[PDB]
Amino acid sequence: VSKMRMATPLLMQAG
Amino acid sequence: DTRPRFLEQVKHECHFFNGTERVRFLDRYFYHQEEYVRFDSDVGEYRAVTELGRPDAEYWNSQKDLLEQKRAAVDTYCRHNYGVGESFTVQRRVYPEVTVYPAKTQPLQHHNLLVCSVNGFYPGSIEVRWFRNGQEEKTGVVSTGLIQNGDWTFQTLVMLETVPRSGEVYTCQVEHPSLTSPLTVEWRARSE
Amino acid sequence: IKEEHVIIQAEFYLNPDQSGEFMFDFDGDEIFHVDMAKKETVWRLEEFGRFASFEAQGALANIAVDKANLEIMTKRSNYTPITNVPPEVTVLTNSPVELREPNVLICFIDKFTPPVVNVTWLRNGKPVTTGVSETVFLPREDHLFRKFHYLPFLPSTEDVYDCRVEHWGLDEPLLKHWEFD
Repeated sequence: VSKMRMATPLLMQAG
Repeated sequence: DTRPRFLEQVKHECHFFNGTERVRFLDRYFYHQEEYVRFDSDVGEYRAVTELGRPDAEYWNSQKDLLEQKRAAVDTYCRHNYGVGESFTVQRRVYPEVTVYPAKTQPLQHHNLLVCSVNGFYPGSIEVRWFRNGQEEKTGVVSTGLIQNGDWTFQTLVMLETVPRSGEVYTCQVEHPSLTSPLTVEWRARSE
Repeated sequence: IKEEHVIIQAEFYLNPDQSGEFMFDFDGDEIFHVDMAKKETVWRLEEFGRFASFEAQGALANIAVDKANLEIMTKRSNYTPITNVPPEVTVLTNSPVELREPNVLICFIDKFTPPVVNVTWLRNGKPVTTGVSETVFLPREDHLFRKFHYLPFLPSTEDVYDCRVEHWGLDEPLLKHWEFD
């Protein structure tokens, strides 16, 4: 089987 | 529970044109329903959709490797996942089942609704046509449109307003990517 | 020319409920979601998992980033809460009804937010759970949600059915009725 790839959300800048 | 609620959504979107010849990737960020920042592969960097997204677009765009990775998503993510899923999604074909019945039991010469119920098909694109004695009815057709059942099948109900009379044969004709030729189901006009 | 297909990986995180969701959508149907409690991939149709795999554990790190981003935006927005959008509810059968021949009632819950509902099937006013199933919250292009609930049943002249939906945008529970004829 082949693997579905996951997109990653970016962490926003806090402060 | 009356406590206020706060919702964050992220949608990583892959839009495919002409197979996978042209692909558009969208990295989209939402607060409740309001998109505030996005990456569009057609633009090539993050852009603030609202003013609340300005700090994130500026920060993320400053990270060079991060931007190159998102710019390659059309290949490493979109095209890859299309390839992995193609066999059971893009290529999924399931036959429609077609049932025809009059909506009410009437003697002939009285107005009636002939129902063409089309069920269980995949994909959603379908053409349903009504015919009377081989002539297409372009009037009096009432349709629900496409109904998604949530389980990778669709249904649609297409009704025809008519006055059934002796000798008439009404035909519901269905064209669908699962079919090599139109599927037809007849109702010969009859009392009750 | 118009697009042929769209695949969306949709995620959400909701405070203060602390509810997260991670799913893939193809042309409006759910390919799979990750069970957040059991940390496992749930293919919408079992056959899908004979062609594809997905590492469920990575979805939980995504949701944690989603949670962290939500808390930032909550503060950034000066704690502006969501506006409840009550759902439209429709009940249909998946197949033409034949008396005493098995069928399925579908409760279609559409165009609502936040993604939190209570759904009950009622047969002659009594809750029914035998064989019921349901989807997770599906994304809409307007960024509201859809959801489906299902009830296998044996059509008859003697029973009536309601889908009862509770949602914070409703003043009262919404019942959507179905009976033969």
